[PDB]
Amino acid sequence: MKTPITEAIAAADTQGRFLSNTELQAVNGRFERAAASMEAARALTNNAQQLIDGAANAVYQKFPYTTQMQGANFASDSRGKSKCARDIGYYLRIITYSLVAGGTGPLDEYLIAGLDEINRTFDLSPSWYVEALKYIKANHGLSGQAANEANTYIDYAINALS
Amino acid sequence: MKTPITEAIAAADTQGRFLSNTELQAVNGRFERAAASMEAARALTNNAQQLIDGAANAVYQKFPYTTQMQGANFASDSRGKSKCARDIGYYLRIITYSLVAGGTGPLDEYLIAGLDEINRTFDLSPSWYVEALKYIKANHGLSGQAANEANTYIDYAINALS
Amino acid sequence: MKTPITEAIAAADTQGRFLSNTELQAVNGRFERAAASMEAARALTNNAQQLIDGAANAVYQKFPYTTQMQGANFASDSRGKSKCARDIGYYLRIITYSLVAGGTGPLDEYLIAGLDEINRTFDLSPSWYVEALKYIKANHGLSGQAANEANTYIDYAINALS
Amino acid sequence: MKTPITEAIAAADTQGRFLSNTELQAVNGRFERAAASMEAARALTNNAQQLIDGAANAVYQKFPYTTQMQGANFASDSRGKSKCARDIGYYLRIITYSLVAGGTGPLDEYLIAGLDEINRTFDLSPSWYVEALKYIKANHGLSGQAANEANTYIDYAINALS
Amino acid sequence: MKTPITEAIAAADTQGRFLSNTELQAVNGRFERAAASMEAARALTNNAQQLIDGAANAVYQKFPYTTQMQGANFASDSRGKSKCARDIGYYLRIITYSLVAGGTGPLDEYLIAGLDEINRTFDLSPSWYVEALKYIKANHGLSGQAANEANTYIDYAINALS
Amino acid sequence: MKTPITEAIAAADTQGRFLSNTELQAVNGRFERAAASMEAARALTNNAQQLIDGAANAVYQKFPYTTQMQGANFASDSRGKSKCARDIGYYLRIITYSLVAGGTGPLDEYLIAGLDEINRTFDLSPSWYVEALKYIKANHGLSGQAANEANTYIDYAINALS
Amino acid sequence: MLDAFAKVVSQADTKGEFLSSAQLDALSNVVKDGSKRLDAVNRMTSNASTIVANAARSLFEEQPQLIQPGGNAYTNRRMAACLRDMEIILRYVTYATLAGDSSVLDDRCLNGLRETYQALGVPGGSVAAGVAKMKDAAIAIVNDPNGITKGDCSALVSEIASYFDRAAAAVA
Amino acid sequence: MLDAFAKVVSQADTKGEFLSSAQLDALSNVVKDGSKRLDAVNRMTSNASTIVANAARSLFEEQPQLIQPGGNAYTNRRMAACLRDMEIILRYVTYATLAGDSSVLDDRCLNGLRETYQALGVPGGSVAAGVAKMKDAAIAIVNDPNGITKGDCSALVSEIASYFDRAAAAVA
Amino acid sequence: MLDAFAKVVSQADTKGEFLSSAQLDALSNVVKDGSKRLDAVNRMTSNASTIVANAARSLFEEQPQLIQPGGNAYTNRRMAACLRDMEIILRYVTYATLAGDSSVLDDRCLNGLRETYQALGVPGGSVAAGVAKMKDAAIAIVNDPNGITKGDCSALVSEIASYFDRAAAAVA
Amino acid sequence: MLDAFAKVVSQADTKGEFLSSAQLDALSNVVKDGSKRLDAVNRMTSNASTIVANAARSLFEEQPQLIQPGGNAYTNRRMAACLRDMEIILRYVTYATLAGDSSVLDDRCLNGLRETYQALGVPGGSVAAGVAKMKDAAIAIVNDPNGITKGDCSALVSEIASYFDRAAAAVA
Amino acid sequence: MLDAFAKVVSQADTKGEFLSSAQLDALSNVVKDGSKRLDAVNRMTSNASTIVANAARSLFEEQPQLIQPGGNAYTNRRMAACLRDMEIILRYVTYATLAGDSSVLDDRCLNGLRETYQALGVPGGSVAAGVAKMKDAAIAIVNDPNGITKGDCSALVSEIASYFDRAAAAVA
Amino acid sequence: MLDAFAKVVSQADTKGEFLSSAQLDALSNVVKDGSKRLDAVNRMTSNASTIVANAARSLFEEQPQLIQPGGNAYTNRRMAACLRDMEIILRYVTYATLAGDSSVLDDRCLNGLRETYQALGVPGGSVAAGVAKMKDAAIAIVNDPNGITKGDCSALVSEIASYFDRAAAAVA
Ligand SMILES: *[C@@H](C)[C@H]1/C(=C/c2[nH]c(/C=C3N=C(/C=C4\NC(=O)C(CC)=C4C)C(C)=C\3CCC(=O)O)c(CCC(=O)O)c2C)NC(=O)[C@@H]1C
Ligand code: NA
Repeated sequence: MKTPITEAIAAADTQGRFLSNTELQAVNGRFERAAASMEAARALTNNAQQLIDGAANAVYQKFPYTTQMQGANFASDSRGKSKCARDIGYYLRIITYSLVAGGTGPLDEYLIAGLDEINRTFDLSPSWYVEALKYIKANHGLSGQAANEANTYIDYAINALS
Repeated sequence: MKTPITEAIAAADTQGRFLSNTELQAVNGRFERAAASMEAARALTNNAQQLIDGAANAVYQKFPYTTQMQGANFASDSRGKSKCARDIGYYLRIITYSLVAGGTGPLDEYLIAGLDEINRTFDLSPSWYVEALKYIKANHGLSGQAANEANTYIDYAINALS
Repeated sequence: MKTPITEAIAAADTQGRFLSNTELQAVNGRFERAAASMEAARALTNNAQQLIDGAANAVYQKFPYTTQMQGANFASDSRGKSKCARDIGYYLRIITYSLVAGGTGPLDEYLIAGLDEINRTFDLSPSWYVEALKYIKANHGLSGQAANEANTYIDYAINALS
Repeated sequence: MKTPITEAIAAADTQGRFLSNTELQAVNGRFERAAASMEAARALTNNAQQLIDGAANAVYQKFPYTTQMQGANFASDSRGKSKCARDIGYYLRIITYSLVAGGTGPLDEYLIAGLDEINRTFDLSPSWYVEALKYIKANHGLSGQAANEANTYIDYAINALS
Repeated sequence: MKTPITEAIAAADTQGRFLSNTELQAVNGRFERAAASMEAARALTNNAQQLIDGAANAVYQKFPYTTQMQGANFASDSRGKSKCARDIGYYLRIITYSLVAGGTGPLDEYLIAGLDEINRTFDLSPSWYVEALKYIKANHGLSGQAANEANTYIDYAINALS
Repeated sequence: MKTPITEAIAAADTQGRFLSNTELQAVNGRFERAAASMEAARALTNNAQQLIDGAANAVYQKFPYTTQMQGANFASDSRGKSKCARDIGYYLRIITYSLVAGGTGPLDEYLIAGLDEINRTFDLSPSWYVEALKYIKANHGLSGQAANEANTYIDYAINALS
Repeated sequence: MLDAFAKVVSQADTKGEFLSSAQLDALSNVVKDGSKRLDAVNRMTSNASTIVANAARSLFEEQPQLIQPGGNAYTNRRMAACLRDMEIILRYVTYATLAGDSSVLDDRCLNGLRETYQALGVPGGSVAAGVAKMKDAAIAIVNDPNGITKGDCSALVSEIASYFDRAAAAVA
Repeated sequence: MLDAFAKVVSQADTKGEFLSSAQLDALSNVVKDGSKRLDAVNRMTSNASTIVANAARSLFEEQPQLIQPGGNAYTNRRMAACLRDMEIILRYVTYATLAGDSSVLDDRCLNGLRETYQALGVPGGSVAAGVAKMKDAAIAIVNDPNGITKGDCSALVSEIASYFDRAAAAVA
Repeated sequence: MLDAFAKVVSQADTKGEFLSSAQLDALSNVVKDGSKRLDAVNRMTSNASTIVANAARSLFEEQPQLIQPGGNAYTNRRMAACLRDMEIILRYVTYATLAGDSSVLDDRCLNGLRETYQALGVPGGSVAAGVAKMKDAAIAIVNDPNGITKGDCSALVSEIASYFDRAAAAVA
Repeated sequence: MLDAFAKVVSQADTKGEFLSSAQLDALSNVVKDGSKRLDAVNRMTSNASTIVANAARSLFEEQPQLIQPGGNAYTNRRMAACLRDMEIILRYVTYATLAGDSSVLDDRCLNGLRETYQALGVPGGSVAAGVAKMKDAAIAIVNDPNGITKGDCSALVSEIASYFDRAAAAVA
Repeated sequence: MLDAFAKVVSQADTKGEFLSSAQLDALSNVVKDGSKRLDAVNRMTSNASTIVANAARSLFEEQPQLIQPGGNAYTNRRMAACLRDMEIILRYVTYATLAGDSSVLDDRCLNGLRETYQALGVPGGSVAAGVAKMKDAAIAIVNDPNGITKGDCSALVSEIASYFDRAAAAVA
Repeated sequence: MLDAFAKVVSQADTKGEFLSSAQLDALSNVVKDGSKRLDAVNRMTSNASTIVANAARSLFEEQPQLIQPGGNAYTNRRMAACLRDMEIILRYVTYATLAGDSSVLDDRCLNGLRETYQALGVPGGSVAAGVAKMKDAAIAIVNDPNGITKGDCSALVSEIASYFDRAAAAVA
């Protein structure tokens, strides 16, 4: 898995060399940012259920046809509502993984790789998840660099969907 | 030239992507370490001439034949003593470049690349320069993380000679 | 541009050889199929405006929100309905190009290459164009092998959107 | 084995794609041509022994030294005459294979690959076999596109020998 | 042009190194063999016309059909006899080049490269030239290592034709 | 192992050829030189212990610090003197191997490959071994081409240390 | 690879024999039925996206452990690979249908697939269940009598089903 | 490539001199302002998709001949290439912003770009117009006082605007 | 490359227009004359070896400086390359004949050939003479009424001669 | 590979679970003790040449059969390869030390090494003896109280020792 | 690979010893007999085509099943591969003859050949019979007293025969 | 590349002529004088390191601007490239000396070297000065009467000097 530490190791290993002072400074950079990252991860985790429910309702509010139209890809029944809240929880959970890992590794590996193909295949609109992520950004209640960290990874997810 | 910033940019450019939060954290790691690096570079620069003169005398004392044997590679005459002091100043100056740059880029590009060929071709013993570098380490008068930064790059040069 | 003829030559040219009876039979197979292809091309061309306007209207009833929601990607104003009708006309026109050419070359080069990126970037849903293509399939009025030729290229475009 | 159908499959497989309408048209072109191809294959098979003996006699007339000169490569004895009638039967048999397959695959794989090396190594003159093939072209008794098919693969064999 | 010297240089250059004692010994081997090669080249040159006329006659006696059959590839007329004596002269002349150069470089570059294609295209039999070469071998009148040198290059040309 | 013979075979094997006359002359060149090479190898072998002791002493007297300074890389004790005499014996022994084999193969494979890394790692000065080699050159007492052969491989080792 | 014609040719060459009248007759019958064969390939190709997607969706509905966290098809990268395998098998089945011979499917797709799945931990029995779902959908599409000249495609349908069964048997 | 630190180091090595106290002071000030620089890069990176999309939409609104049939940005392949070019230029501008030096933008992006566009037929003047639209949006995002510690970023913003202006001028 | 169909479609896409009824009529006429075209390609291909060899023999008979020692076609390696060039040009002429368009011959064969010949010292004027000889032999083979349904191939023959003439002019 | 953070995250994703407050506390502690970790990596790295050279010298002192003619480390090529192996193992131990996880050392260095040495005839037991000498030297350097803030590095030293012991066990 | 000299050198190095006077004498004998060795290599090389062709012709006359339809040497591609194998073995035998040591023939030709033939279905017993035929013909060519200085090459011929027998035994 | 023998042969083949008796006599003289040529190559090769190092040391003595900071030969990477260039030219001069023809020097070393130096900013006049210093040292080493059979190498020394002068002229 890609993290600031394993990326530094992979770079040194590619060049067949010991870790450089540049890479040790890079890892301390992660160490220095970790306080803000962990604050964001704790808060997103503690309010995960309320954040997931609110994000799902925000999507339905913005795109009411998703609770209207018949179809396997929509949330007009109990099955589709469970699928949607499950998906949004996946986004939130993996964002906290990225905050804790110190990089987008978990997002890239667990969610973004193949994301385009999955949404195309199952007729899932990227705009739905963008709206859900925008809601999480607006309601995580963080400030300072904790909010910066949270918003950086949320924006990364939104970019992956745009 | 390799620096923590250009290494981050080069990594993103090889992958054809925008800079990652991992790479921004890496650059802040350099920014946080810079105060120790700059303190080391200041003390080494301010005492450069004394450090060069003392290091040369330390080599001449450890290896007395270098001041007696005939040959272009030794410092038995004024020409050879000038070459030696020049060389030692090169090491100190480029070490301060690395401290300022935040990595071994200057050492690697200006001195270490081709070092083994030059020492072999001109019959210069690496042990001579190891002794000079050991002198600088014991006489830079630095403490704490400023000493750590200076000794990291001095040890890096010593490893390149070993 | 890829056609059955240019594809046959390309295969022979890669092998550095003269055209074989395999490629001549391939080109004659195009020749035999052309009557059905030409008949479909004419009927889609002569009925284009009504097919285009019917397909756009088909999307609007299936997805009413496309004529109600605010946003550059929707058709709630004259600008967006001109965009949509233009898009559907692009699909129809290039389908007739493919029918005439004997393969998907025109569809592949002019429309499908980069299609996923354009729909993601401009937030256009592929299901919109699928529904439009389904209308054209159900309303071109063709029969026999002319309907086969038309439906094959319509289904090819629907596959590229799925 | 290369045939019009396997070549279409190989082309689609190379691009990792489903078969295209261009390739389906190419295969139907092979299907349409098969009537002439198979009529030629049947006529060549039904008259094989007469064509083989007549062709061998045509070579012996055109190049009388082949029945006079001594050596393993000539047909001055029963062993050499048997080798010659064998080879000519090989050519005829594999031409009917190519007709049945709808392409030069059988000729290419069973006979032409290594042909130059064998004729050089065993001191066999290509002109002998060209004459045998010219006799076959003149006496297969076909007309129309069946004669066209037969002559196309006979000419291909002559080209391989020239 | 490959010679024993240029091949030695090419091996050193390929390895980016100065010439080795192995290459110097290889060149002296050429120098030690040169006396035999020059004796052979002198004798073949001095009797060139007689050798060429006798070799051409040897081919006509071995394959008398070459003076009877009609066709551009045979020698039934003055044009064909001129062509054939020209060709045999080329073989003898380039064999002397190979003797002087100390390797098959001249034969390889001036004659053998493309030989198979030329004899196939113009319907010339390699057996004709093998017979001519066998005559030269039996009639050059050399002894000792001078005969070895000439025979070595004649056999090399015969192998290229076999 | 690289020798003039295995080099010739390797060249022919790279091009999938039989051995050429160039290669056979190369190998005879080695045979002709072998008399000088074997006479040099015998003399060096017969006086090996005297040359090794005299070479060690020659180094100790040119670089007196090597018998006085403390350190595992110096010959100030019996351990270091034994290591040095052992090394010089390795040089002389492998030089006779090269003379016997007719090329630098034994020196390249047994000694020179990795030489720079070993001298750097264990802090051994190449100038020490150059001096020992210069003693051997000055005291082997050979004349004529036998001396030329010995001096060639001694100079080869000297260049590898320079 | 071989098609139906190259298979007979290669067999005859091994015996050094001209094709018999029976073999020429059989191969002419392949040609006579060629248009039906092209419809079958065109119809499966034209519906490939829905054949794969519907079979995958049903597979996951029946086998939820595949898409639970930690399941073999969990994460989008693994889901994309699984959908890709479904499409790959469908692709090579349509190749074999065009060729009238399973060699291309066996040689370029099924050979080694079991060992690949074993090393990765892919549940091949679940792939086989997905393949069977693709089979039934493809057959129903091929045998749809709307928009086609009515006739007998029973032998073709049996042949196509046999290719799907070969794929299932290679991984089950 | 160069950053602000490497540029000073390289100039000093050419002269064989140690860095002066004023040069070390200037580089310490670069470090002091580094947090603001990291925000500028993060904010531009985090909004890259909308910066590119909105600039491109406005460019096509103002220059409709680019997207008419036969136009340079017509067909989805050429539209995707055009959008990619916008994103590429924005990408290297954020690189130069992190480095505090234009070298990476000049060397790896702009050098030879005009000749590439001229050989292709890409209207470089229209690219420049889109780059400037990207500048105004990116700067607005960097300058946003919402959700950031209030301070002076005017020198940083003038620098970033200069990289955009450099990019536009290299193709205009 | 382009064929007659691709030519029309590409120009219509540039104008953003459907094909007109008259353009569709002309393309249907291209198909109708397709059997004649296949015969021309088949007949030139089936006689490629004699077309090349006889033209080359005649060229060297008329220009003996080519084959005398020091001539450009002297040595078997250069003679082989010369024959290969003749076969290459004939090959691309048959390509253009099948396509009904000279683009493949212009783009893949003729473009830059004069420069290449100039640098090597190949006498392009002599190549053009060989090409014209190949043209005469190929036209006679194509236009031979023995063994073919009688009809008018004069337009196709003029087209084929133009491709040969185009090749000769590019190196003359 | 994994670091300490990726290990926890990967295991949690397999169960589909958010990290608990206790897991978050534990990873915060890893960050808190990170400065000590960086010193350990830097001290081993800064002394790599002497750690390798002294351990190898001691190894050959205790096992002279390795360096006598016919021995595995005889000739300078085999000596250099032996020294390289020493350095490779130390390098991957410093990687594992930075990561706080042995996975990079197992995956990219130790797995298959015994079989590689068996095929070559390298005495794995002697490699293990050299590895243990590097361990003792590296640990003494890491634990050296001079020139560093006094503290407790016992858990770190125990971790690093386990990495060296892991390498030795993989070849002994 | 080794020659006669490298063999003695490599064994001496393994023991760390100078070559003895007896070993130097024996290697001087190899050099003294080198002219005869070069003759053997030149004679075998100069007759390679007929050695291969005659041995192959005799093999197929003795084993007609090899060249019947379906036989391993049937078709021209397999016949050429068979002839190539004959030539490769002869080639490597001449290599070993020049070297005075079988190592090049074992390492680069014979090692793994039996298993290669096993996997392909090449009948190695027939290859071995072909090799013996090449041996008899090559020996008679080397032994031919015409056109060479009379002397004793019995040891050389026995060495050469041993290389042929080695090649045959590796595949029989 | 050519040697003395290939140059005459190539000229003869262009004329289609057998070598004359005077041409064979001249090449025989080249062979007779070949031992001196081998001595010259061996002597230059055996002293290559000191020829290069002494010429470079003298060059930097006389042109100290080359090794000042900012000079072309400053830093160890550029110094090593400079020493490499010296060795390369010496290497190719020894090549030309063995071949008795300058073609290998012109074709593989000197052609395009001035343009390379111009693009890089390498002072070609200083390279020429270094080459001249190598010439004098090499010529004196070749002409050393000690330890060699006394004779006349003046023509060979003039030839070697011309190769050095050729190299210097190509960059000066
Ligand atoms: C056990 C290994 C020894 C030990 C370690 C130790 N260090 C600290 C404090 C610090 N170590 C660093 C080192 C770095 N920070 C970076 O970013 C980098 C990469 C460029 C390095 C190499 C720093 C900055 C500190 C903090 C400042 C300081 O010098 O104190 C401690 C105390 C902190 C803690 O307990 O975690 C310790 C214990 N101390 C010993 O006694 C062992 C010998
Ligand atoms: Na994008």
